Amino acid sequence: SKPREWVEAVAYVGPDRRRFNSADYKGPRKRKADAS
Ligand SMILES: Nc1nc2c(ncn2[C@@H]2O[C@@H]3COP(=O)(O)O[C@H]4[C@@H](O)[C@H](n5cnc6c(=O)[nH]c(N)nc65)O[C@@H]4COP(=O)(O)O[C@H]3[C@H]2O)c(=O)[nH]1
Ligand SMILES: Nc1nc2c(ncn2[C@@H]2O[C@@H]3COP(=O)(O)O[C@H]4[C@@H](O)[C@H](n5cnc6c(=O)[nH]c(N)nc65)O[C@@H]4COP(=O)(O)O[C@H]3[C@H]2O)c(=O)[nH]1
Repeated sequence: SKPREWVEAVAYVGPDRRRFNSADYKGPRKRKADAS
């Protein structure tokens, strides 16, 4: 009805669309969390 998993951004408001993670990803990266 109302669980955790909540991200609040100015243009996006709602739960995180991320649930998959490929360390063998072949293509352009654009996620802030991909920074060391
Ligand atoms: N198709 C696709 N594009 C990807 C993916 N990962 C990153 N991107 C792209 O990278 C951009 C990073 O925007 P940001 O302002 O640095 O930072 C992001 C981020 O901080 C936040 N944000 C919005 N939606 C999400 C979300 O579902 N998850 C997370 N973790 N942050 C989000 O709002 C900012 C603006 O997001 P956008 O305008 O959507 O812009 C996103 C999006 O176009 C992915 O897996 N698939
Ligand atoms: N490290 C990294 N991996 C990336 C990036 N863009 C795509 N991927 C990978 O490619 C898959 C396909 O993304 P999609 O078809 O754009 O579809 C994405 C996208 O539409 C959405 N999404 C997630 N986070 C964001 C975000 O921050 N912004 C936007 N606009 N969409 C997001 O969630 C969907 C999840 O797709 P999946 O097939 O489960 O998993 C994602 C993810 O494993 C990226 O910038 N960095």
